[PDB]
Amino acid sequence: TNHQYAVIAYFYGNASLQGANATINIWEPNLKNPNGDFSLTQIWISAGSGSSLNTIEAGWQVYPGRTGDSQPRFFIYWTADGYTSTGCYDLTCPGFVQTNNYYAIGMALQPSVYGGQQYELNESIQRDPATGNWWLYLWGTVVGYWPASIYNSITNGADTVEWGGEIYDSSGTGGFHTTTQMGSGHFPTEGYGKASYVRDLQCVDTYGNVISPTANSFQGIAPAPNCYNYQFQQGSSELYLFYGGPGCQAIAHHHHHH
Ligand SMILES: *[C@@H]1O[C@H](CO)[C@@H](O[C@@H]2O[C@H](CO)[C@@H](O[C@@H]3O[C@H](CO[C@H]4O[C@H](CO)[C@@H](O)[C@H](O[C@H]5O[C@H](CO)[C@@H](O)[C@H](O)[C@@H]5O)[C@@H]4O)[C@@H](O)[C@H](O[C@H]4O[C@H](CO)[C@@H](O)[C@H](O)[C@@H]4O)[C@@H]3O)[C@H](O)[C@H]2NC(C)=O)[C@H](O)[C@H]1NC(C)=O
Ligand SMILES: *[C@@H]1O[C@H](CO)[C@@H](O)[C@H](O)[C@H]1NC(C)=O
Repeated sequence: TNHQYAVIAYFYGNASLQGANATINIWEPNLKNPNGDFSLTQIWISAGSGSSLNTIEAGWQVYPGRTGDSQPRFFIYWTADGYTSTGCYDLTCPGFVQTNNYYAIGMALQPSVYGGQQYELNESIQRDPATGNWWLYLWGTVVGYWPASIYNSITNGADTVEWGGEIYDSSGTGGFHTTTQMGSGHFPTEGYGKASYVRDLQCVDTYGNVISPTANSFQGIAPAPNCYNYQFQQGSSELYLFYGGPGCQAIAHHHHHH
């Protein structure tokens, strides 16, 4: 509730996926109500549904009320009961174990420039079959793992992987009437350098083989298309998911009855 999305989903059918990748374009989207709003782009690696839902989450987030500033920051999240009483951001609760401190969890990232310099958050996650732990690698460098000890439905692998943007509307319009930007703050039709994207839309099967689904095998979700949208774009070497938008204007208030 009060969350809005522009994401794609890969439903595998059974909880057997042994990992996934996400190369996420980094931006510093503006927030209409920064004291409560957030804007992020991430991967969701999951198994189950309802209270049995288990997540492995990683990406960037502009959340001033949590991080202290408007910079996009590397964040992680997990849940083992579909967000009722388990899971937390970064290392705020026992769950994720950091083994390599080369990268800081929560590190401020360099935002991309509109029509200019493009930056990328390359994150790779893979389950270790000998333990059930899910390891995180940022730009090839190991960070740590989500232990199998905190999970139930995802202990043997994931059934669903999702990528894309999400905003959190603290104004209570449901994400339907807030100029809190998603991605770059521009609609995906703008393309490279102007609209944000997610590439390396890959996941791993039980045999360690990378699955790179085509646009045909992904389910697009964007319940507020006037505010935030998604768009596949075939690049020279791989499929791109463009996503985001400027948000929507407030509901017209032209009454002036005395
Ligand atoms: C896109 O996503 C793919 C995901 O697969 C990325 O490529 C892979 O990245 C990971 C992480 O960097 C690499 O993992 C490492 O693999 C090595 C080698 O593993 C092989 O050899 C082992 C023996 O030396 C063997 O045990 C392994 O076999 C097991 O797993 C296979 C699954 O393929 C299964 O079939 C077998 O039955 C076995 O159970 C395997 O053949 C491994 O040694 C590394 O281990 C270190 O890290 C782990 C934690 O992650 C830790 O537990 C270990 O103790 C150790 O410290 C590690 O797992 C993988 O090799 C890459 N694959 C390829 C083909 O390159 C890719 O990088 C992503 N791209 C982007 C852009 O993000
Ligand atoms: C799980 O999914 C894989 C891939 O579709 C399939 O081959 C396998 O038979 C499924 N069933 C079981 C019991 O794992």
